[PDB]
Amino acid sequence: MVLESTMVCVDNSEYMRNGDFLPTRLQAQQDAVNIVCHSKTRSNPENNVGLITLANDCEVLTTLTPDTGRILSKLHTVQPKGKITFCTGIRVAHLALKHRQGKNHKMRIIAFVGSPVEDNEKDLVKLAKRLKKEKVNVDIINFGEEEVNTEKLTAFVNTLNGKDGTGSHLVTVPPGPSLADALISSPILAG
Amino acid sequence: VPGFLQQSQNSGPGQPAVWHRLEELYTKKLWHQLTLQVLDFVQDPCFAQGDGLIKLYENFISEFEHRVNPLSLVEIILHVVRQMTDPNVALTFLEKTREKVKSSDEAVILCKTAIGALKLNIGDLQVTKETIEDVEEMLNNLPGVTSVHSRFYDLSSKYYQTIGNHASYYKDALRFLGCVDIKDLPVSEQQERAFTLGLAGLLGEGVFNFGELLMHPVLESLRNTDRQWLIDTLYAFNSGNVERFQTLKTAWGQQPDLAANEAQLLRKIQLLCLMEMTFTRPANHRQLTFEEIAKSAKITVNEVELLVMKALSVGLVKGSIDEVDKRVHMTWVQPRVLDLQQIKGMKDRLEFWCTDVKSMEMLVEHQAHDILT
Amino acid sequence: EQDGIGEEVLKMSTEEIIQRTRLLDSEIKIMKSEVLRVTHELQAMKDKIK
Amino acid sequence: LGLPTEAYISVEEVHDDGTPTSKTFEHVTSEIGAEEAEEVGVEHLLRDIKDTTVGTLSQRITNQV
Amino acid sequence: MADPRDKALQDYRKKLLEHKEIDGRLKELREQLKELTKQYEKSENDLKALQSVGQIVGEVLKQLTEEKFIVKATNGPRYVVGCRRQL
Repeated sequence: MVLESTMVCVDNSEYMRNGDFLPTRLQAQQDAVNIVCHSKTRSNPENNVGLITLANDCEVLTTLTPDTGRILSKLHTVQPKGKITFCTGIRVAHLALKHRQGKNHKMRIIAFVGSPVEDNEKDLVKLAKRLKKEKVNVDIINFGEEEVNTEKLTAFVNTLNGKDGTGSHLVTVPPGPSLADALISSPILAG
Repeated sequence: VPGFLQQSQNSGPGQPAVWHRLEELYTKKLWHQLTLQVLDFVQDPCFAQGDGLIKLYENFISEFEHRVNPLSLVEIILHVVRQMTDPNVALTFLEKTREKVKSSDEAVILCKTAIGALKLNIGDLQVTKETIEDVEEMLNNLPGVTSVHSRFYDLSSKYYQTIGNHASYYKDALRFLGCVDIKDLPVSEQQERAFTLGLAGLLGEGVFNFGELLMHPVLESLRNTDRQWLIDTLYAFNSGNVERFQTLKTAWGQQPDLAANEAQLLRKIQLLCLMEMTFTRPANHRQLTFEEIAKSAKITVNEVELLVMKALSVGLVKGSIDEVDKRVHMTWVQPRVLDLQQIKGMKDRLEFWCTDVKSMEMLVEHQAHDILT
Repeated sequence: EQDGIGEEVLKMSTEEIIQRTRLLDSEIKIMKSEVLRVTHELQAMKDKIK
Repeated sequence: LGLPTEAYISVEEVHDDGTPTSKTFEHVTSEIGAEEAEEVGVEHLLRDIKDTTVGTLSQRITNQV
Repeated sequence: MADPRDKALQDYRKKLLEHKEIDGRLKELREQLKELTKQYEKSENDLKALQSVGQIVGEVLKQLTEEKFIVKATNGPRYVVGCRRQL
């Protein structure tokens, strides 16, 4: 009966046009959305899930709505051909969480990183110190290719919820036929 | 397949540091850093005789590819078939690459340019107008490729070596420079581009010089050093004078493609001094007599009537001709660019325009204040 | 059915697992993408006529 | 001052001839027109000066002022 | 794994029974969508038809001034009206 506004954030960059896995990375990230939208459904039907892209533009394809059938129609045929842009992706997600119909829901943002980020260390810590002053918990999940133990992401998780925050888990999946079992061990219940 | 890359390791400098990188990125099954390394191998300015080895590897790509943007695939295969230098089967191979991807990405519009750009050497009449037309009709609803207009200009440059192509080429020579923003290639090809740009703007039917041309800096910064005449003959044409010495020195200079058009360029400036001499006097006494045209355009009196009917026919002016005083009335309607020196007197006429209207409002507001309400 | 046999005998490594892995693979991805986009349009137009 | 509403249009060209590409929102002229009830309902609202039709030499000079 | 003439001969014949299976009903779905759009177009024409008024049939008797016309209905009284903009 937890009241939150879960904002899922997929990646349709150009680097998703490959399969390091035995299935498709697009099929891997699409089924990742299925197991979290069904997760937030069965826990509390009074929540809402909305998808957002960040490649070359942060086009709001579906508004943050408690329905799921609009999302399932739009999870397909995404056509990944863009360049990944991550620095504006947090600010457009927090701008979506201000335009809500009810200000009694909690704030949770999950994001799907399927491409390497190339950003300044100043630009991540200004967003990190902004969300500290805004009390916003953002989860970061890595897909596909991943540099193990990055400087930028790990310092962003640290500066997000430092000094006994929430526990926004950094999901580091290895390449191989592993499905979202790393995404349903801890983050489906202990986010 | 791992044995194929061990035996094809050689014939590229610093072999193992880039062939161990290629075999590891094959096993990770990614297709972007793998793609940029193959594009790095083609971009390498060497002889590149390994076309027979890469055409099995490009075959090995397309078996289990099904992920890669065919835009980069078409762009990398057109350099390979250009290196193979085989015009018998280049068309049959490229059509096979064109039909094997008909997907929602607009790579076929680059393939149709790749058809013509390999075909425009011999027999350029039967299908070339069709494949020129096919690209521009398929240049709709997406002005964001910027390469399909680039290759459409490159085939138009090969189509410039025809009998009639002088107006649409110069208009496309602008549009290529309109879409491109960077230069990314040395001076030793751009100085030939601004030379034939100066010829296409010169040998034209409905073009005088088309100002906002000499401000465009890629031509004057590269040819101010060298030959110093094509800029100078455009100085005299923008000024509109005859300047019989300077337009003769370009006739001595440029021997081809100018003896057949020297009477035309004398004809083009005599219709061009008119819009200068009606610009010299700012509509004070625009009724100009025959003596001033015969002196400026150095034309005889028996041709000043045929000269101005040609100018009224084109549409550079909409005046009339009186012969009871042998004076030509002029209502100039075809404007152009001017300099900062005409800007100065334009403001002083505007400051006179400002202070006369404001003074008369003060006479009306003072006189009719009691009946204003 | 003669072309289906004759293209498997003359060649062995030219268009066997090469031709059959393009016009079947590029077909089914369009067929997967269009079995649903047409369906999502068809259901929405049942709502509009209702 | 006298400044009405303003409208542009969505056009997509390069820019002019050889200048780099942009948007260049072109201007479309605008006017104001009411409807039959939307114009009669206005006159009932004002009730302060009302500005009668064809003017008796005072409104016409101010229209030139 | 390798290229024989037996496995690759049967490698696609198990697929062509499937690629024509998903393709065959695609023409049925587009035909169903096309007839529904025609039925939708018939519905939207009736929505525009539903916002209609009806007009009084009358005859001009004479012309009074440049904007005054004396007309008369088939049974009703006589009126003094004008024209729209460009008649």
